[PDB]
Amino acid sequence: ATTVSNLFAPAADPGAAWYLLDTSRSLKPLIYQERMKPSFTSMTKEDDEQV
Amino acid sequence: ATTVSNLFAPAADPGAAWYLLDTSRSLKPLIYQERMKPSFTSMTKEDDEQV
Repeated sequence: ATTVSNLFAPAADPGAAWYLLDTSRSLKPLIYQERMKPSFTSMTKEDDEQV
Repeated sequence: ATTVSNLFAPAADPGAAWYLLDTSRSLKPLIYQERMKPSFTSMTKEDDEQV
């Protein structure tokens, strides 16, 4: 950092290394639980609401 | 009745008649619940609480 009125921050990163500069790690991927059941609480058993 | 000593209540029973003291009465056996399915409301909305 130098001068006054600090500017936005670019970044220089290598890509050759198989272990990249950052990493997003997850236990599970996307998972969905659409409750399209007649006994679901909010679709017929609490309201007319599908979730 | 004892003026001073009141330690406990040792109980004596004949337990030999047609009936016994403190007879137990049951309507139906014990039931057990596992609200673990994704369709359960709380385990999808109550910070993923299953009971």
